[PDB]
Amino acid sequence: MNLEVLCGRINVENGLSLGEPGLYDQIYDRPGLPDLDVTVDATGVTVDIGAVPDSASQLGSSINAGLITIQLSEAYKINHDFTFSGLSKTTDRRLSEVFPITHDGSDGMTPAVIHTRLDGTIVVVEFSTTRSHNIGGLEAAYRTKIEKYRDPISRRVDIMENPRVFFGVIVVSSGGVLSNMPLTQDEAEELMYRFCIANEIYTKARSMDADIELQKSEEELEAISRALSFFSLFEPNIERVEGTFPNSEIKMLEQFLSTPADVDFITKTLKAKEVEAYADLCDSHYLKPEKTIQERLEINRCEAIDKTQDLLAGLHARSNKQTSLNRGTVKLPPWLPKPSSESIDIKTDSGFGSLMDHGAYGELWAKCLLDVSLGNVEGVVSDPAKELDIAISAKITYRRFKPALSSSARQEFSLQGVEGKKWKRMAANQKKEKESHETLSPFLDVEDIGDFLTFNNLLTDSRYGDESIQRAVSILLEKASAMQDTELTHALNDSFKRNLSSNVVQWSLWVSCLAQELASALKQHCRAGEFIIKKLKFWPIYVIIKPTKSSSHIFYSLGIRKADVTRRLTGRVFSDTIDAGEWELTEFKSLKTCKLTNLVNLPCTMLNSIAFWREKLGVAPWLVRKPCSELREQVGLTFLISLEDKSKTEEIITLTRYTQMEGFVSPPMLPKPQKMLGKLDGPLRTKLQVYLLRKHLDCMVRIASQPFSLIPREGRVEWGGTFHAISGRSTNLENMVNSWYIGYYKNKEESTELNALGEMYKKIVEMEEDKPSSPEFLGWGDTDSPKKHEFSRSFLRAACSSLEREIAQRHGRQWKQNLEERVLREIGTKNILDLASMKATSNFSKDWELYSEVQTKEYHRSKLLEKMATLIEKGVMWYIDAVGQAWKAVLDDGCMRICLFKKNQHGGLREIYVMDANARLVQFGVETMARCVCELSPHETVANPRLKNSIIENHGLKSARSLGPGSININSSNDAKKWNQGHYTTKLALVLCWFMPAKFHRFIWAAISMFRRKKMMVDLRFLAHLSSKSESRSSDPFREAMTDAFHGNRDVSWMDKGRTYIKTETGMMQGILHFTSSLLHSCVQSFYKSYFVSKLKEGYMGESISGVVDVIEGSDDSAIMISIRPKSDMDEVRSRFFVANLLHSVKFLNPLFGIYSSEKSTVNTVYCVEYNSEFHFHRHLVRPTLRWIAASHQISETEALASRQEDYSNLLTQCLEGGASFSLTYLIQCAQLLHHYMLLGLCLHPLFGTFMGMLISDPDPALGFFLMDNPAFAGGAGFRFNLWRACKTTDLGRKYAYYFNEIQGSVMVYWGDRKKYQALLNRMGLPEDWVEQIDENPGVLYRRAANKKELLLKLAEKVHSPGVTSSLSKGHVVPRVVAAGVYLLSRHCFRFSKASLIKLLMMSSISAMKHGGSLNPNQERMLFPQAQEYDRVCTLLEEVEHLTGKFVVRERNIVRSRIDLFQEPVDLRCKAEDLVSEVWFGLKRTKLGPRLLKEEWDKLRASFAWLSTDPSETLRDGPFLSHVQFRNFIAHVDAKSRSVRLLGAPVVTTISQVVRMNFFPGFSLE
RNA sequence: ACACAGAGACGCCCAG
RNA sequence: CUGGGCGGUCUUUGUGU
RNA sequence: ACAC
RNA sequence: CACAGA
Ligand SMILES: [Mg+2]
Repeated sequence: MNLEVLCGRINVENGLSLGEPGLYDQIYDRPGLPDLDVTVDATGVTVDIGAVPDSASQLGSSINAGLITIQLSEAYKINHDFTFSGLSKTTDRRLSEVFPITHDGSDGMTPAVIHTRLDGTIVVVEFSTTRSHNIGGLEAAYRTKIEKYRDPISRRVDIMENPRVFFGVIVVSSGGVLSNMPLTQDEAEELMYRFCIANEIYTKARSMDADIELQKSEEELEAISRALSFFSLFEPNIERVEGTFPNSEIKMLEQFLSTPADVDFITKTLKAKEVEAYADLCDSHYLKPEKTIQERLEINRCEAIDKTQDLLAGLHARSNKQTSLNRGTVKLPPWLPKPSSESIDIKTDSGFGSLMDHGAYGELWAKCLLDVSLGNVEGVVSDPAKELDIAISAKITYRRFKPALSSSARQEFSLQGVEGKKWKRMAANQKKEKESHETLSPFLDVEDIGDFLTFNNLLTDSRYGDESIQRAVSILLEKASAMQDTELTHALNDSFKRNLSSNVVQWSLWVSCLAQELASALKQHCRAGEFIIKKLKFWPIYVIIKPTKSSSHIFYSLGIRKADVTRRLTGRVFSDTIDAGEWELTEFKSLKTCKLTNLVNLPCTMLNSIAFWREKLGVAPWLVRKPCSELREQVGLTFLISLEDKSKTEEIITLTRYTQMEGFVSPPMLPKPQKMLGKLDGPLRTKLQVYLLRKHLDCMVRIASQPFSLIPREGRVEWGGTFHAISGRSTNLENMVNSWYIGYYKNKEESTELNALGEMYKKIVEMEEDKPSSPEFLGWGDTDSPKKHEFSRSFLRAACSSLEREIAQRHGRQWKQNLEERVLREIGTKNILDLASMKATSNFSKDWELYSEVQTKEYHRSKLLEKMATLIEKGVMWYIDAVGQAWKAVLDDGCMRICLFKKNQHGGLREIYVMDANARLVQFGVETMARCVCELSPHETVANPRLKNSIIENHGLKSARSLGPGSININSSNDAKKWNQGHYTTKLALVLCWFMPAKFHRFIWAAISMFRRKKMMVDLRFLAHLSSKSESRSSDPFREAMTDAFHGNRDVSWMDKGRTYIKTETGMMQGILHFTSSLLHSCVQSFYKSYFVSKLKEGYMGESISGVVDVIEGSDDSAIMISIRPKSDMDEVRSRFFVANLLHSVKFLNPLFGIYSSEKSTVNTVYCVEYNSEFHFHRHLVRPTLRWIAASHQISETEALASRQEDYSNLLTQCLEGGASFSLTYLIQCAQLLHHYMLLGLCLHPLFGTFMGMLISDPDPALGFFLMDNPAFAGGAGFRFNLWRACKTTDLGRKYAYYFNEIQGSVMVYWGDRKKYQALLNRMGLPEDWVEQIDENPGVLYRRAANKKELLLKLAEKVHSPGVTSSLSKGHVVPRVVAAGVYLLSRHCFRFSKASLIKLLMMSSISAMKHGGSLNPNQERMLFPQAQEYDRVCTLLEEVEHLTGKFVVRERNIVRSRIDLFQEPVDLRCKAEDLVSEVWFGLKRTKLGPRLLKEEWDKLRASFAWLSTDPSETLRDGPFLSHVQFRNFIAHVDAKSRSVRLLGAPVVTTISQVVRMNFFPGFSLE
C-alpha cells in the first residue's frame, strides 16, 4: 500500500492525461472486524483497536493495534483521514511548489498528496469517501473532485517546462471503489476494509458526544425532528387492531424477538429432509440398484412416452372425437393482385347475372355492383378535387346501400353473426351455437400445416418492383438518405428493396390497407339492411362492410375479379373462397378493435423477420441466395402466429423453453422434461394448436432420451446437438435460444371479454378455501411437516440471523444506527405533491357493497391527484400530516377496499390490484422502510440493479482466487410458484420488524395487519349476468361454486349473498409488498448459503471438499452457483454426487419458510445459469434479440409530429443494445420509416402524392419527413444527433436562420380537443393567474413549498406540464392513430405555435423564397449544447464509407461492453439550476465555498451578458416572458451525455473498434 | 367469424 | 315496424425499476 | 422496454 | 483564506 508503487505504473505521455476511470467491487472474502473501544474526550477521540483475525485472508495487514488519539477539532474527517493513512507520508502541498504562479487566486489549493517521480513527472492524487450505496453517489463525488482542480491544473500546464502531469482520483465507499489510477483488487479490498473500520469509529464517536459532526442544514434538521415526533406520538390502538383484524396479537412479535431458535429441532429436521431428498433422488432418477447411463436413459424414455400417451388419451376423451376438419388458420384469401393505377373497373356486365344465381353471397354482390354501376360512386373511391379545395381554402362520406335480400340469404348471413342477435332463437342458429363450444381432438389430421411450414413460396420474388407503392417508398427513402450518400447506404437500401418485393410483403401490404380501412370505418353506423362498399387504393379489391357499434365486431366480405389475380400464395392453410363465374368472394369474417393491430403492422413485421433470420443464419445483407428451408420454417411460423393471434398458441410456444433447458442437466441426474405436462393440458380449439402441441410432445420425448453434448474444444465449453423446438431441425445455441420467443408476436394488448373473468377470480380465490383452521403454525410454534400456508418460527429466525451476520460483516457493527437516521430523513422530507400522481385509485366504499342498491349506478375509477388536491386544499402539506388521518379512516373501516382488472402481458393470467387513497398512503411508509433495509443486502437485486450483472461475473474470479485454475462449476436456476397467495402476512411483518430500530415496530405491525381483511370488488356487468341465471349447469366446479355462493345456495368463505365483492385473508398482492417479499427471499438465500458452506466443510466421510458458494435473488427468481475443485477422477464423481444432493434438497427445505418450488427450475446444470431472462452459457452471454425486435412499432400517441421520431429512436436503441448488429439495426429503421409514412396516410388519403412531391423539396421534421441514421452507426446516435447533422448539409438551418432572426429582429395535433384534460382542470378549481403569481414570487420553482398557497402554485404548474399533458390516452394506439389518416392532409387539425398539413407546407414554402443565411455557432450552442462531440463523431465515421472487408473466423467471448460516445463538455462545474438558485435565494445547494461560485458565475455570464444577480431584472432582458419557461430552459441547457451498452468481444479507439467489428457478425469491416 | 372446459358479444338511446 | 341521434365514448391500466 |  | 461532504 505505497503511493510510490502506485505512481510507478502510470504511463504518462504529453501534458495532462486524464485516464479512463474504472470500478472495483467487493469480490474477495473479508475477515472479521477487530474490536474497537471508543472514548471521546475534550482532549480528543481515543480509540483502542484489537487485532484482525489471522487466517488465509491476509487482508487486514495495515491495521495495527494499540491506542490512537484524534483531536476534536479534526474529528469530523475520520472517514477521510483513517482510510487514506498509509498513503500519506509527506504532508500536504499547495499549487505553488511544483507549479508556477499564475496570479489568479487559485495558487493555494491543496490537492491531498503531490508527488514527483525520479524522471521528473508530477502526479497528484486526490482522495474521497462516500457513504452512498448506489454507484450514482460514487460517480457524483468522482466528478466533483475531477472538476474542482482541472482548470487550475490545465492553467499551469502551459507555463512550465513541457510538463508531463497526471491527475488521479480515488473514491472509496463500503460497496466499491472508483479510481482512474492503476490498482489491484487487493489494494481496493484493503481500502474498503479500512473505510469500514473508520466509519464504525465515526459512528460510535458521533453517538456519545454531539459536536463531532458539522452543521446539518435546517431543512434536514426539521425533517428529522418532524418524523421523529411522528413516530414518538403515533398510537395505533393495538387493542382495536387485535379486535378487528385476524391474527394480530403483539404478543406474537414480542415472543418472536425474545425466544431464540431451537437448534436441536433445526438439526433434526435437516437430517430428516436430507434423507427424504436422497430417497427421492434415487427413486426418481433410477440410481439404485446399479445401472449404467444408457440403461437409465432407456428407462427415462419409456416413462416420458407413458406420460405423453396418458395426456393425449385424457384430452381425446373430452373432444368431439372428429378426425378431419374444414377450418383454415388464415381467415384471408391467398390473392396476390398486381398493384396498378386506380379506377372503378366493375363493368364486366356479364358478371351481373352470373353472380345473381350462385348463392346468398352472389345475390348480395350482384345487388351491390348493380347499384354502384347504376348510381354514383362517391365514397367508393375518395374524390381528390374537393379534398384539395378544402385543404387549400371531420365527417367523411361513405357509400351506403340497402340490398333487397331474401329471408334465406339473411339467415345464411346470420349464421356467421352478421345480424345474429335477432336470429338467435331459430333451429340452425341454436344448433351451430351449441356446436361452437366443443374442442378438437389431439389426433386431428394436421399435415397441411406441416407441408406449408417447409414448402411455401413466401420468400419468392414477386417482380413488383416498379409499381406505385414501391415507387413512393423508394422515392422517400432516397430523399431521406441523400445527405449520407455512400456505397454502404446504397448496399443496405438495395437489400431492403429486395426484401420489399417478396410475396409475403406484397400480400401484407394490401392486408394492412384493408385493416386501416376497417379501423377508420369502425366508428360509423348503419341501419338495418345497410352495408358499405369500398375500394382498396392501388389494388383492384372491393370490400363490403357491416359495422355494429365500434366496441364490438365489424364484418367484411371481399371480392375480386378472377382476371386480376395474377399470383397466389400457395398452401392449404387458407380459408376457401367462392367462385362466381368471373368473380371470387369471401364469407363474412369478423374483427375487433384489439385484433387490428397485428394486421396493420404486418408488412413491417415480415420485413424485420426476413432480415433478422437471414442475419442469424449467416447470410450477408448484400448477397443473393436461395432460402435454405430453415429460413422458410422460421419465417412461416412467424407468419402463422401473427395471423392467428391467440393466447393458447402463444402459451404452447412459450413453454418450449422450460422443456428444452432440461437438456443441460448433468449427471448424476437425468433430464426430466415430462414435468411440463402439468401445464400442457387444456382445451384445444385450432388446428394450429393441435399441430404445435404434437410437435412439443415429440421434442419432450427426444430430450428425455438424449441430453445436449458437452465438449471442451479449447477449454471453452460448447454444447452440441441443439435443435429447434418446433421444427426439430438441428441448429446452434443462439438460434435455439431465440426460437423460444417466437410467441411474442402475438398481440399483448388483448381485450378481455366478459366471458373470461371467472378465470381471474378463480386464480385469486383458489387458495383462500385452504387457509389452516388453527393459527398455531402461523407464527407461534414449530412444525416439521408444514401445511399449505404455514411456516416454522425457528427456521424463520435462523434465516434472519444469518442475513444479519452478512449485513454486519459488510457494513460494520453499527448499521442499525445509520439505518434509523436514513429512514427518518426520507420519511420526514416527503410532501403530498410527491404522492400526487397520474395513477388510478379506487372509489369502492361501503356504498357499493349491495347489488340491490347498485344496479342503476355505474362504477368508475378516479385518479390520485384528485384526492391529493383535495388534501392540499384542506390544509395538509407533509406526508406525516396525512398518515395520521389515513390510518384512522382505515381502522374505522375493517377493509382494504380494492378493485381489480386484467393486465396485458406475454406471460400468463396476471391480475392487477388497485388501492384507494388511504391504503396507498399507509403502504407508502412501510415500502420505504423495506426498501431502505433491502439496500443494505449484499445479494438482492431489486434495490441494487448492478448486482444482477456483478455476482455471476465475479464468481469466476472469486473461484479462481480461492481454488486455482481448472474448477468445475455447478448451478441451479430456481423459480417459485404461487409467490403471491402463498405468503401469510405475519411472516413479512416479523421479518421486517427484525431489522428495524424498535421505534417503528408498532407502526409496521399495525400497517401490515390491514392486509388480513381485504375486500375486492368484482365487475358490475359480470354480477348482472350472474344474477340473471339462478343455476349454473357448468362442468367447471368454480362456475357453480360462485353462482351458489352469490345466490345463497351453498356457503363459501369468500363471497356473501347479494354482495358485490370477494373476501380474502391469505396472501399478499402482486407488487404492493415488493420490497418486503424481496427481503424475505434474501433471508432464505442467506440461510441456504451458510448451510451449504457448512456441509462442504464437513464433507463425506470426514474429508473436506474445497468450494465456493454464490447466491443471488430478486423478488421471486433466484440462482445458486457452486464451484468445486476435485483431486482425482475418483474424487470427482463423488464430489459431484455430493453437490447434486446438496442442490436437490432446496425444494424440500423451501416449504419450511412458506415457499413452494415451481416446476420451471432447472437444477444441477454445469456451465450455465439463467437468472432474469439472461442466459450465461459459460462465457457466452446470450440475450433474446427477438423480444425487442418484435416490439419496434409500439409507438405512443404523442401530440406533435416531431415527437414520433423520438419514440422510434428509443425503440431502435433498445433493439441495438439487445444484441443486433449495425446493418440489422439500419434495416429495422427502414421498416420504421415505412410504418411512419403509413400512419401519415400513404394507403388512405388520395392527396398523399401531392403532399409527398411537395415535401420532397422541403425536407423538414414536424412536416412529416423521416431522418435516417448512418449505417455504420445505426442505433448508437439519437434524434438530436440526426437533426444536428441534417441542419448542416441540407436547407434546414437555412430555414432555422429565417425563424431565428425573425425572433431576434412545432406543429401540434390534438386528439380529443383536450376535453378530458379540460374537465379534469375544471374540477380542481386552481387559480388561472399562477403564471403571474410565480412571476411576482419566483421562489416556488427552486425552493420546496412552505405553505398552502405556494404548494397550490406548485401543483398548478405541475398540472400544466408536458408530462401531465398526455396521460389520458387509452390503449390500442395504432388503430386510433391510423384512423386519423383519413383526415390529416386536408382538415384543420394543427394549431401551430388551425390549418391542414398541406396548408402549413404551403405557408412554409411561401417563406422559402425569403430564406436568408445559414446557422451561426453562438446560437448553434443554444439549439444544440453538444455540438462539438457531434462533429468529432461525424468526422470519425467518414473513414468507413465502402463495402470492403473480410470474413474472419469469429472468436467466442461475449460480454456487456459500455461505450461512451458523447461526453460532457467544459462548462461551469455545477448545474445551472444549482448555481442560479444558490445565488438568487438563500440555499446552499451547490458544493462550493463563498469565494468560489464567483468564477462560475462570471463564466456563466459569458454565455448571456444579460443575466444578472436579480431575478426580476434578469427576466425582463432575455427573450423569455415568464419564469415558467425560464426555469424550463435553465434545466434544458445542462446537457446530458449519451451512453450505450453493447454485446461483443471484450474491449475514441472503442468507437472505431465497435464500428469495425459489429457491422455483421464474423465480418471485419475495413 | 370472435370469446369460452357452454358466465359474453353479435349494436345502444329517444320519439312513435 | 317507421323516423331521429350515437366518440379522446368505458372496458382501461396497480407497485417497482 | 423488463419484471412482479 | 483553505478544508470534509448521503
Ligand atoms: Mg428463474
